Amino acid sequence: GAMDPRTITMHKDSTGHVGFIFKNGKITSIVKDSSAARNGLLTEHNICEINGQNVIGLKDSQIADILSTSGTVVTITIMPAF
Ligand SMILES: [Cl-]
Repeated sequence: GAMDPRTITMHKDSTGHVGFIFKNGKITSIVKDSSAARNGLLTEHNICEINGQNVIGLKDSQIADILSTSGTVVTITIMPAF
């Protein structure tokens, strides 16, 4: 149902970005026309896995560094959170 996970595969743009903001593991904004926008990354969902790597229990700075250092393809598993 509503709590099935979603896998969102994005491609960094020419500036190195997939197009989102997050805080405390939770997506908070999507950049217009970005890969995040076009592949359905959602706010009010938490980041669980990036490129197959479990990121549950990691700090935002750790998530950030995984995102920045990734190759162009960035795949995120997201779940609703409360
Ligand atoms: Cl449901």
